Amino acid sequence: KSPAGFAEKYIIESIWNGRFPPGSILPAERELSELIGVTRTTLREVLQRLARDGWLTIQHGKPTKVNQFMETSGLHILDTLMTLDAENATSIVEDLLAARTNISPIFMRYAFKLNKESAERIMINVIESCEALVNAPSWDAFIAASPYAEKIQQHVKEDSEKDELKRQEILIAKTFNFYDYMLFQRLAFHSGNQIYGLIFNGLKKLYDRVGSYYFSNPQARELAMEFYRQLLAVCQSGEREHLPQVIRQYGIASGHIWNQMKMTLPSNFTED
Amino acid sequence: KSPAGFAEKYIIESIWNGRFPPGSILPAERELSELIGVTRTTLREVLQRLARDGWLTIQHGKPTKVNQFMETSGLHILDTLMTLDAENATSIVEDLLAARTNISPIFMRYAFKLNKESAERIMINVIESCEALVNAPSWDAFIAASPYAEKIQQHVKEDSEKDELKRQEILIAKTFNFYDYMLFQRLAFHSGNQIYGLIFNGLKKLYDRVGSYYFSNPQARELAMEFYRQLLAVCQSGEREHLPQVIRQYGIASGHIWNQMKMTLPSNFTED
DNA sequence: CTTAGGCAACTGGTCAAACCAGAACATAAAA
DNA sequence: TTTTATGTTCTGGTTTGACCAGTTGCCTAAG
Repeated sequence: KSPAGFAEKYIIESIWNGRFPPGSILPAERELSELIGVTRTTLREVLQRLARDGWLTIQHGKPTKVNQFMETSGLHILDTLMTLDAENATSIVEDLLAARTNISPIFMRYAFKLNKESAERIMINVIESCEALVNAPSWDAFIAASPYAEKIQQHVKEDSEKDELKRQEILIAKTFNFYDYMLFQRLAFHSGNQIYGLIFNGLKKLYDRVGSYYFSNPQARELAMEFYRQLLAVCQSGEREHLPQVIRQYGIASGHIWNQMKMTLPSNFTED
Repeated sequence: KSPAGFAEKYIIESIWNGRFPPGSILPAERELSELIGVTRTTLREVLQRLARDGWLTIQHGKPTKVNQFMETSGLHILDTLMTLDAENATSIVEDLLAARTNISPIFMRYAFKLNKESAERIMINVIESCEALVNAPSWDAFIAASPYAEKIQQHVKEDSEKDELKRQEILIAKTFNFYDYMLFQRLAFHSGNQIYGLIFNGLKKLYDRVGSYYFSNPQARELAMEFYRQLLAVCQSGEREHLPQVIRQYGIASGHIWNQMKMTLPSNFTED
């Protein structure tokens, strides 16, 4: 393990399980330095990071106070909570799915009127790039499929000669998730209101973690593409009356798919 | 000024104006230590903070790369953005008001269904605590008016002495804004969906920044209170039928109030 | 020639021991 | 009694310079 990383995981977990409870005071830096096993400097960088995340309140002369997170932290903790409160990973995702289903008719609305075929262009881009499905397993010769530092996978949970067919399935899940997130976020910025885009930016780690498993099911990918083409039809037609109906039918359908995939969660699902 | 602070504002401002442009590479840590005037360690703490905010991408061996913010950062940058290009601080606020007017019918509906009782009680708490108006201006001998650390103003102003009654005006603005934020955020958490609460937690600095001036107007404060009571009437009544009417009449009304008050902006407005 | 070693010259990360500065509280002297 | 100093010692902030560790690429030595 690495010093700073272990320090951060130690402090965060100690706050979660109740060793550094919210509302108390984090012990002096000099003491955590010998309590954890890291030098003071490194521990201070960790502390600055965590405080910037909203776990702590720091100001010199006064003792470091352990914040009441969920009241100080932002949309980012939802990912961390998944690996801290795995028992309730069930609920978190369905919040993520609910929120997106609730606010999507809001920003897509405006997006379809203000920047109509910036919307249509990125949507078409997504749909046609989502032909990783009607192709043989290495489609990474199209696209100008160079900028994919986001989809990278070192699978080495292995024993046999199937690390090259499992890996490509996970790669497919990851790519479809890549384009899904691209769709929702880029459409969320073209609403003329930044906040809807910043929301997706905040939830991105959770979004990708959920998508990389949800899109390991072809049954979901085909509904996703159908959803995309329906949205495209809406934006092109220009009548937005049908938009909410589209979004909540997709919501309930993908909802049932998730209810099926909820039972058998990978056990690399809730981790860092 | 203090080292870490000047290093951070220097870096963020340099990224903003184009000296460390998005897409470029941040100079080596050893080079900025001598370009800025801070020791390397401190500069590293600053870098860790900024990277956690999403301004940079760090990994050792490779050069620190300056992220394309607005694609990496979250809801927090809107506040900094207010103080980086004040010229369009005009637009930013109108986003903060728009989003809130859009998503308020979303969570307030669910909050009025799941936790009707906690909703109305925290609302009642807010409304009755908002009797700082019908009282002589230093009213924090009520409430158990002790937990008041957000609630601080030694701005020092002055030429001499009517400078205990504008303080009290700004303090009235600050406390009313405090309760406004309490209402929206706490109602956003009692919806059963954490994300709506995390959104407000993320925007808290911008919300406080705008509110501390918007609520220096008594006419804005009582429209706010009548709004609170209308919402209370909705939650108590149990039919959510034009909760949305209530919310957007308040939206447009507060809209016009904001539209006259934008003209004369205090100009400690866009600063940290 | 080409190619597979391995050597530097980058980069960020960790480490050490002092010291600087704000905040607090006990306590002494003044009110 | 209460209250204004006042200073020791709590806390976090900054300094220094040295070393440790991945990354990349140049440049040998082997194919």
